[PDB]
Amino acid sequence: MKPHPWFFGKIPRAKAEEMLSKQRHDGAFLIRESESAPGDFSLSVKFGNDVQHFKVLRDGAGKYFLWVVKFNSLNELVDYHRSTSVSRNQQIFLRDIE
Amino acid sequence: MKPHPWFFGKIPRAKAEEMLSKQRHDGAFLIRESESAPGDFSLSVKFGNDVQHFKVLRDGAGKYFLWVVKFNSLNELVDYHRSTSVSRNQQIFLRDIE
Repeated sequence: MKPHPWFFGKIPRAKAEEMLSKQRHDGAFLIRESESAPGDFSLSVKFGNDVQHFKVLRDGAGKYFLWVVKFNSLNELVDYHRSTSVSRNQQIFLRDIE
Repeated sequence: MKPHPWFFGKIPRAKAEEMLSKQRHDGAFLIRESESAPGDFSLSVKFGNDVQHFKVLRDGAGKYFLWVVKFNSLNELVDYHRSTSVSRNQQIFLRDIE
């Protein structure tokens, strides 16, 4: 086993952008510990001529995530699931009843 | 504007399975109001020779969803995002730094 090459601990975002800006492949990244938000992590990623940052969010149960899809209405949930599976284990897409 | 053909209100799940089992296309579905969980909705969908049911969950903010992806560790979040975009607005996939 080897340590992960992407964990840089507490480093300034500017320092993260400086290093990642030098990487050649889009997607080159690192995880750093936020200086502004105690106990939080942020993901810094090279993409094109920029280095984007994504806060790592946590939920009540303590799980991590960058972004999830939630709906403001049943109508929107339904329409979204006509092209994204309603199931995590199988590919099932909604189609109107006849 | 026309009413949605998929909202059946409070009907027994068995009744939902009976009707959807007769549909010809996988994905034929309906939304019904759960008799067991007051105020909740469930999605019933035909798929193959079965009719599956998915509870419509709600979060603190009141938004709806069937399922979302959360991680038990940063390690898992990172690895998942090597093949699913870290961004909701662009396709950015993680690749190890050099």
